[PDB]
Amino acid sequence: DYTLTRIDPRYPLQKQEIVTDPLNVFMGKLNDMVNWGRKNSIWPYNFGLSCCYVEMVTSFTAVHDVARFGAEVLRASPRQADLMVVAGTCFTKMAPVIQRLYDQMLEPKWVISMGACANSGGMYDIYSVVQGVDKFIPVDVYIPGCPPRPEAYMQALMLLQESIGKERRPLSWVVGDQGVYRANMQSERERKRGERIAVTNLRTPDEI
Amino acid sequence: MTLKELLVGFGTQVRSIWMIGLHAFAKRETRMYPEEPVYLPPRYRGRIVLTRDPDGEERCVACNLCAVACPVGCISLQKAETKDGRWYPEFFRINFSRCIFCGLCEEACPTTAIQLTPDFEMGEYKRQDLVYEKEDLLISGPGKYPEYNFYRMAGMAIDGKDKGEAENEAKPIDVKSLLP
Amino acid sequence: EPAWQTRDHLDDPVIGELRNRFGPDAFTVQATRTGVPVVWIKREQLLEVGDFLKKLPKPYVMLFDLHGMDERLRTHREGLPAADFSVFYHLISIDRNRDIMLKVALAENDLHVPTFTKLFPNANWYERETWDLFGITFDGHPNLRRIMMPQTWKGHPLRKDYPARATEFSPFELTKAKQDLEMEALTFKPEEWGMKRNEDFMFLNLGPNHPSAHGAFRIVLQLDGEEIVDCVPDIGYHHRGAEKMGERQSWHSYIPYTDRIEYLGGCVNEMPYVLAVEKLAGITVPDRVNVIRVMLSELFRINSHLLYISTFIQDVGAMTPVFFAFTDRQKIYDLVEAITGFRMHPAWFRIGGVAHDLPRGWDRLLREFLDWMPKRLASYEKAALQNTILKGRSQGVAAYGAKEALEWGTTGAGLRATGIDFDVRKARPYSGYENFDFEIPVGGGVSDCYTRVMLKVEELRQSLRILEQCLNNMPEGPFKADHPLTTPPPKERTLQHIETLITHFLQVSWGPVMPANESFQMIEATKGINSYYLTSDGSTMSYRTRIRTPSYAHLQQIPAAIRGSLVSDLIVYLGSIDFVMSDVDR
Amino acid sequence: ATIHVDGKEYEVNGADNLLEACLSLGLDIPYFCWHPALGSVGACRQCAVKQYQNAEDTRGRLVMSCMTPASDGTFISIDDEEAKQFRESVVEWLMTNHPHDCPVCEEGGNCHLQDMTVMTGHSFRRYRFTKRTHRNQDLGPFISHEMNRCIACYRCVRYYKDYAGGTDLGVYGAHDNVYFGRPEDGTLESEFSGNLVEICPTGVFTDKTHSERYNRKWDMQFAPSI
Ligand SMILES: CCCCCCCCCCCCCCCCCC(=O)OC[C@H](COP(=O)(O)OCCN)OC(=O)CCCCCCCCCCCCCCCCC
Ligand code: SF4
Ligand code: SF4
Ligand code: SF4
Ligand code: SF4
Ligand code: SF4
Ligand code: FES
Repeated sequence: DYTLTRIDPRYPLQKQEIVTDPLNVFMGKLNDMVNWGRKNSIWPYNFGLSCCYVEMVTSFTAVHDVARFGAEVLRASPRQADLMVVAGTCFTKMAPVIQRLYDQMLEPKWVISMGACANSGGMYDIYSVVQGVDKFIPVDVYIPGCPPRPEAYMQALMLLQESIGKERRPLSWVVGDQGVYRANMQSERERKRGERIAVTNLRTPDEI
Repeated sequence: MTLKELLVGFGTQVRSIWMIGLHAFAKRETRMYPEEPVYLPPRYRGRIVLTRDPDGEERCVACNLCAVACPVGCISLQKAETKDGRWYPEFFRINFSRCIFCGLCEEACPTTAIQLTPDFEMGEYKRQDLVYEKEDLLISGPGKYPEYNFYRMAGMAIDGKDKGEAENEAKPIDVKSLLP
Repeated sequence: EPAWQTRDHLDDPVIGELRNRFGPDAFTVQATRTGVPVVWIKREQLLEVGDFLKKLPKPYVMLFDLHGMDERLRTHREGLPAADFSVFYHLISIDRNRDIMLKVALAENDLHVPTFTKLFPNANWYERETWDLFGITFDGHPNLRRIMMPQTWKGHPLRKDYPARATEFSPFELTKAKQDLEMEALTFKPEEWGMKRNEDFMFLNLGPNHPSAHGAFRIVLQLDGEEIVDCVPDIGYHHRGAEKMGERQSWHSYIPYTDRIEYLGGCVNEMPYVLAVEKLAGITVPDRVNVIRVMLSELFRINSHLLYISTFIQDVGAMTPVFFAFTDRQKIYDLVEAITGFRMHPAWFRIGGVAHDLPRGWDRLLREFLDWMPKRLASYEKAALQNTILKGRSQGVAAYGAKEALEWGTTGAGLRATGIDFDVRKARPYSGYENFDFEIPVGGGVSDCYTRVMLKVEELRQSLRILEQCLNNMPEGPFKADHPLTTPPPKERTLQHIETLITHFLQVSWGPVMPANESFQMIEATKGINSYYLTSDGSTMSYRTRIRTPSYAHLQQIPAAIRGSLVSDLIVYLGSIDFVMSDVDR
Repeated sequence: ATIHVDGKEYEVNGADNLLEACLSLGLDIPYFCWHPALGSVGACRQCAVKQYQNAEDTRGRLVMSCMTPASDGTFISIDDEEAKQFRESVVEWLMTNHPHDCPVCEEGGNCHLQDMTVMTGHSFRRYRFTKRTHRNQDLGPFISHEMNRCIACYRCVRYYKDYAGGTDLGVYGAHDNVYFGRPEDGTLESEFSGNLVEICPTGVFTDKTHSERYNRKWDMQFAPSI
C-alpha cells in the first residue's frame, strides 16, 4: 500500500514502484514525530499565476484565516517553501519557470494543483496552455474547481496533511533507506460515495 | 522637511496605531472551517449529481444536451433503452479535473436530471479518481427539483404510461372508428 | 428605430469632412451594427487619413484599438472591398464624443501596412500583437517582435488555418534539451529589445513569477544607479487564447470565457459581450434585466476596487486593510453566491437576459452589504489612505497629464485623474445607466498614484449609491427577453412547451444563429474601458471576437511614465494601475 | 427569367418553381412537403411568400413558392410581415399536436421540423388544449415507427408509392387523424424503404439499427465513403 520513489537528474525525472510498507518502535515514533512536525508547519511558496491565486490569498485573509493550520508564512523564496500551489493556468511561456521554481525547492516538497487549469488545462484546451501541471511536475493533491472556494483549498491542505502524516522519509541522509515512501491512500471519491449517493433532497434554487 | 509635516506625520502614525488597537478590540470575522460548516446558497454551483424522478427512476433520458452544451466537453454518455422503451444512460462520466463548474449542463438539461449541488469538498490525490462514473453521480432523490418528471410530458409510451396518458394529451383515436 | 439597427452613419460630420477632403471615391462606407462609422480606406491613404483626423477642429485624439481580421473564410462580405486580411483602427474623439473605425484591406501575399506609431504610440504594442497573431508586417516599426508568444514560435495563432486546440498538437513533453532551449529563449539580451544602450547601465529582472494577485509578468529595467533610464515590459506569460476560443465556442457557450478576461470583473466582463451579441440578434432587453445587470456590475466593481485599494495599501507596506477588504469581499461574495451561485466567475448573464430570476431574499443581503460598507471604507481611509508615509510613497509618483493619457489610450481612473470627464456610463450610456443618479469623479489634471487611488475610492462610493438606487427601485417583470433568440429560453416553458423545447434544444446544442453582421459594445469596466467587437458570418459561432482591454494600454504606458524614477516608484506604480495580466494577455 | 426578391434582382430558370429557385440562390424559405426528387404538391402550406402583380404594388397576395413558377419578371417578398406571420402560424399549427418528445427522439438535432420552428421564430406556446395521439406500428427490423411526431406532410407516401413504387405504405383516416404507415403490423417490403429516415422531416420513421446504439448528429465522426 506504498509507492517508492527515488530521483536522479522527460520530466518528471523520477521512477515509482509499488512497495510494501517497511514499518524498531523508537524509529517509528521518531518517524511519526517528524511527520507531525512536517504536516503541522507547511510553508507555501507565494506563487501567483491566475484567478486561483486570488482565491488562495482570499484563503489567507481574515474571514478565512488559513493561519490556524500553521500555513501562513508564505515565503517568496522557493528554498524556504514546503508546498508549491500551482494556482492558475500552466501557460507555455510560464511552464519552464514553474519547472525551474520547483527544481529550486528543497526536500521535502509537495504540490497542490488548484483549479481546473492546473489539474488538466480546464476550459483552456488551446494552443498556448499546457494541459495540466502534472505533464511535467508530480502533483500530490488536486482541487477541482474554477476557482475552488478558499475552504476547498483548506480541505486540500487537510488532505495533504493526512498524506504527509503516514508517509515515510529518511530521518538523516547518512543512516537508513534514502528512498521516499508515499502512502497509497483510499480515494476521496470512493470514501464519500456512501454519504453522497444517499442524498435525497436539496433546497430549491428560488431562495436565499 | 517641514517641522509641521513631521508633527502631522507623527500624529498620523499614532492614529494608525490607535485604530489597529481598536481593531484588535473587535469581534473575530473568521468562519472556522471545518468545525463551523460553510453555508452555501441553494443554487451554489458545486459537485454535479444525477437525480431521480419522484417515482424512483433516474431522470436522465441520455439526450446528450449537457455533453454538447459543455464548453469544456467533459461529459461523456451513451444512450441505452429498456424493454418497455424508456431512454437511460448506459454510462455517464464527468471529468471533474476538467469541469469548470459553470452550470451550463444543468441549464441545458430538459429533464432536470443533471444538477449542481452545494458541495465544494472535492479534493483528490490522483487525477484518475476525478473521473466520476454514473455510480458516483446518481443519487437517491430528486435533488433541487422535487416534482418534475419529463416522462409525464413526453409523447413516447413507456412502462406505466401508454399513449395518451401524458399531460395535455388525448386518447388515441383509431382511423377505423365509426365517428366522423 | 431601435438601438441595434444597422446604420451606415452617413449623417456623421466626419464622413462629410472626409468626402470634402479626400474625395467620394477614395473610401467605402460600411453599414454595421457597431454603432460607429466604418470606413474602408485604401492602404496608401491611411497615414493621410490619420493626420486629417488628428488635425480636425475637434480632433480624434485616441487610438482606441488596432488589430486584424482574417477574411479568407468570410462568406458574407457583401458591400465590402475584396480582401484576404484586414486591419482595423478604432479612433475616439472625446470632444465630439464620437468614434470611427478605419479598415485597410490586404491581399494574402502583400501583408504589409505602413505603421501607425508616428501618430499614436499605442500602435507599437497593437501592431506587435497584430504581427504576432496574424502575420501582418508593419513597415517602419521600431521593433516588430512577437509580444504574446515566444520568439521561437512557428505560425500565427489567429489565422483561420491555424489549429486552435492543444489536443490537435502533440502533448507537452518537457525534456532536458527542451527545458534548456526554452530557458535560453527567456533570457534577456539588450540589443534585441531595442534598449539602445555607458559602463554603468545595469540590467534588472522583475518577474516572471510575481508576488501579487494581478498575474505573472516580467519587466526588464535599464538602471543608472537606482534611476530607471529605460524599461520594456515583457508580456504574453498569461496568454489564454480567448479570442481564438471565441472563434471556437458558440455564442452561448463563450460566456464563461468572457468571464475570465478580467478575472476581478466577473459580470462587468460579461456585460459588453452579451450586449454586443444582443445587438447582433436584434434583442432589446426589458428594464428589469437592465437593472439586474447594473446591480451585479456595480457589486463586482466594488469587489474589484476593494481588492485594488487593499493591494495598493499592501504594496505601500500596510498589511491589515487587505484582511478587512477581503472580509468586505466575502460579504459581496455572499450576495453574489446567493444570486448567481458562484463567487468570482458567475457566468450568469445571458443573451436576452440573465440565467435565473433574483432569489427571494436578495434585498436583505444587499441591505446588509450597504449597511456594512461605508464605515469600513472610512476606517480604511483614516487608517491607511491618509497616512503621510503612504502619501509620500504615492503622491507625485509616476505622474502624467491629459496629453500623455490621451496618446497612450489610458482610460478609467488614470484618464479621469487628468481632468477629462469621460466615463462610458455617462457619455455613451448602456444597459439603462441613464436612469441612475450618480456622479463621475475627476482629478485636477495630474495622474499620481494617490490621485488614482482616491478616484477609485470615489467610484466605490458612487457604486454604493448606484447599488442603493438598484435596491430601492427594482422593477417587477421578466428576467429574460421575449425574443426568439433569447438563449436559453425560460426554463419552465422549455419544460412544458414543445416549441420552446425545440428552441432550447437547438440553442444549447448547435447554438443560436446570429445573422451575418458586425457589432461593437464598449463599457466602463472596473479597470477602464472594455470593449467587444464581434463579427458574425451567419453561423452559430463567432467569426471574429476582438476584446479591447485597458490594462494593455496601461502596461504600454508604463515606460513613458516611470522613466527617470526609482524601482520602488515602479512597484507603487504597478500597484496603483489597477490591471491584471489576464486583461493584458487574454 | 428575372425575379425580384425583396427588391433585389435575380436571374433564375423559368422552368423551376419559386421555392427551388430561391433555395438555389441561397435564400431561406421554410418548407416541409416539397422535395427536389418528389416535386411540389402544396400540402404543408409552409413555403408562402407574397407575390406582387407589378413593381409598383403594395398589397400583393400570399402564394406558395413551390406551387408558383419562377417566371420572367416575377415580384415576390419573403421577409414581408404577413408572409412571416403566416409561416409562423403554420409552424404553430403544426406544433399544437406535437409531442414533448425531442430529448427522447432520434431525429433531435437532425430534425427539419426543429430547424423550421427555429427559422420561423416560433418559440412561445399559447395553445392550451389537448394534443392528438397515435399508436405505433411494427415496421420491421430497420425502420422504427412513431406516429405522434407526424406533421402530415405526405412525403413518405409520395416517395414510397410514386417514386419507390412500393405498395404497403399509405395514408389512412381523416381530417386531423391522418395516419401514415402500413395497413397492419409487418415488415416494410420495399428495397428502398430505408430512405424514409431522411425523407421524413420528423422522427416518425427512424433508423432502428442506429437507434440501438444511438448518438446525436453533432457527436458523429463522418467520412465520405463508397
Ligand atoms: C523623531 C520624531 C520627531 C517628531 C515627534 C516628537 C515627539 C512628539 C512631539 C509632539 C507631536 C505632536 C503632533 C501634532 C499633534 C496635533 C496635530 C495632529 O494630530 O496632526 C496629525 C493629523 C492631522 O490631520 P490630517 O492629517 O490633516 O487629517 C485630516 C483630519 N483633520 O491629525 C490626526 O491624525 C488626528 C489626531 C491624532 C493625534 C495623535 C496623538 C498626538 C499626540 C501624541 C503624544 C505622544 C503619544 C505617544 C504614543 C501613545 C500611544 C502608544
Ligand atoms: S481554473 Fe478557472 S479560476 Fe482557476 S486559474 Fe483557471 S480560469 Fe482562473
Ligand atoms: S458545470 Fe460547465 S464545465 Fe462542468 S460539466 Fe457542466 S457544462 Fe461542463
Ligand atoms: S441534458 Fe439531462 S437528460 Fe439530457 S443527457 Fe444530459 S443529464 Fe441526461
Ligand atoms: S420529430 Fe423533431 S420536433 Fe418532433 S420530437 Fe423529434 S426532434 Fe422534436
Ligand atoms: S410520417 Fe413523416 S414524411 Fe410522412 S406525412 Fe408524416 S411527417 Fe411527412
Ligand atoms: S413546400 Fe410548398 S406548400 Fe409545402
